[PDB]
Amino acid sequence: QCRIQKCTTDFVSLTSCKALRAYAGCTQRTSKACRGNLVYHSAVLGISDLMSQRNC
Amino acid sequence: QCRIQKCTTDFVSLTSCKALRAYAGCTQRTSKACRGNLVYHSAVLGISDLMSQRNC
Amino acid sequence: KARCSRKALHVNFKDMGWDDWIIAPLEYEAFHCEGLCEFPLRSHLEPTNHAVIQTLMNSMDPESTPPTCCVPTRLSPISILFIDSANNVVYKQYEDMVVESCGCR
Amino acid sequence: KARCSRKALHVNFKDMGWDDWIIAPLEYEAFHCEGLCEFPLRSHLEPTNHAVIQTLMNSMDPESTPPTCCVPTRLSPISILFIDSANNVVYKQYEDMVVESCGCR
Repeated sequence: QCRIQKCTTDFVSLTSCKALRAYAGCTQRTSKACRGNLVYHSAVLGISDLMSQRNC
Repeated sequence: QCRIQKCTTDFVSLTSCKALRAYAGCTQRTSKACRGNLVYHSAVLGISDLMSQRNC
Repeated sequence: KARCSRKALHVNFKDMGWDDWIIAPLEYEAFHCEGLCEFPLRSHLEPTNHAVIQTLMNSMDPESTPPTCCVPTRLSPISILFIDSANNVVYKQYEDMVVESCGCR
Repeated sequence: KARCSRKALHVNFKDMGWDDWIIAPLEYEAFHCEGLCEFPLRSHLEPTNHAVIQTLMNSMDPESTPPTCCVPTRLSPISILFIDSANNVVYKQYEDMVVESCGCR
């Protein structure tokens, strides 16, 4: 169903504002089918916080 | 059955080689009925380590 | 330097920008776990056998294995009324939302 | 500064002075969990909802809530042949003895 875990695993395992936009797009491509999952909204809020923190 | 948890809780909640001997005695009073429980042997080994560490 | 215990932790869905899809509740007390897991482990912490062995080995040789961590051992669910992916108002019971007991693992 | 992962941790019952009541085995690999639980949490960590919320709130405001801890999420039992309290050789399956997966809680 929802594809938040795949994008999350990719973005995390990458870094183990460069790819933050790519991860935001990966989460946005499944914005409709993930309305309700706590993981998706948490990832969106964390992306917003990282965008507002790195000044970009 | 075994009474290791009561002595352990008492000795821990106390300090939250003074009472180490008292805790060792509390564990020794149930040395026969606790032969097999991992908690009792772990407590005994920790008491021995604390006795050998504090030079007493 | 206290021991593994349960402290208060409030969550506000409205402050997290979730008020657009969550109807009620907008905030709730979730608690959290915090404190040291020193030897020995109490009965109220009800640790696992592996947690006991790791605590003992860390008390013996701290440079050989890290100590056990204070983590939630029992959690209680809460209900959430939210708009789903099809504009349907769903009353769903989300599990593992409120920490009810802490321990060492 | 790595992420929450499973590292090796060997236990030797003979070195712990337990060889007097434990027949076999005298040593075994138990593993342990160690690493940071940074945002976001991977799918392999399969965290709880409370762990997700706490990780998010710690990423937002680190001075408001501590981060989730790396702890064992699934453990496997091992068998132990030991002399009990009545001089009876018992083959007992002890649960939660070997860490098989780590996660954030």
